[PDB]
Formats: sequence, C-alpha cells, structure tokens
Amino acid sequence: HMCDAFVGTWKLVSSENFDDYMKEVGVGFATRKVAGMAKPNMIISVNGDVITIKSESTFKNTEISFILGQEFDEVTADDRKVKSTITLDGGVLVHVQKWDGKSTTIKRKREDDKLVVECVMKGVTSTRVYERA
Ligand SMILES: Cc1ccc(O[C@@H](CCCCOc2ccc(Cl)cc2)C(=O)O)cc1
Repeated sequence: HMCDAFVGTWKLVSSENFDDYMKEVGVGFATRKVAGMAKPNMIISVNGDVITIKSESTFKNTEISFILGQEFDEVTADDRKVKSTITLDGGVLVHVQKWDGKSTTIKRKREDDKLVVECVMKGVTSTRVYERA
C-alpha cells in the first residue's frame, strides 16, 4: 500500500521553469522546444514490490519499472543514459539520476488532488503539476 495515493492516470496541467531546468541538464535547443510543448499522461501502477511509471506524450512514450532503493539503468526522454535510484522519503518519491559526474533529483508528491513533480538541477527548479485524468 506504499504508493497507493500515487497510483492512477495523471495529466499535466501546468509547468514552470522547465526550459531553464532542461538547459541546466544540457538538453539542446530542438529537444527543449518540442519536449517543452508536450503535455504528458503519467500512469503509475504497483504490482507487489514493483512500481511502474509510464510517461505517454506526442514527443515520446517512456516507461520505468523499479523497486524502491534498488538502482537501475534508465534512458531518459532526452536520451541521457543514467543510473537511477528511487526511494520513498516521508511519503515523497525521490528519484535521483546520475550520469557523466552530474546529478538531478525529481521529487513526486501528492498535494490535495494533485501530483506535484519538482525537478532540480543544481540551483534550478522546475515545478510540474498533474491532475487525475
Ligand atoms: C516528453 C516529456 C517532457 C517533459 C517531461 O517532464 C517530466 C519531469 C521530470 C523530468 C525528467 O527528465 C527529463 C528531463 C528533460 C526532458 Cl526534456 C524530459 C525529461 C515529467 O513531467 O514527468 C516528461 C516527458
């Protein structure tokens, strides 16, 4: 029942500062423009210990499955090859991606009827808000 309140189908309804986050990450111009336009559907499900998070959009359909605390290899939507570890900290899913001596952290939290996604790369934060689909 560890992630019950995350499970479901969610749709992006707002984004703030995502271009700057993507610049900080190293995303190039064309990908920033097209990916920044995307309005993804996030689908979260749990089966036993395995959590699956799908992101479906006009830009790319991606999917990760993982066990909390157990590192995995992830190809991101911008084609970074990263090592990822996702944990639960105080009811917040904390997703750290490592690559090329760099790190970014993505936090996902339930707040009221929303799922809030906070993306941090050094001093830059982007906040993306999802609501139930
Ligand atoms: C097509 C797409 C565009 C933006 C996305 O935002 C991520 C927020 C979490 C960031 C994950 O890693 C990145 C970093 C940069 C880009 Cl351009 C896409 C994903 C989200 O909303 O789940 C997802 C998908």
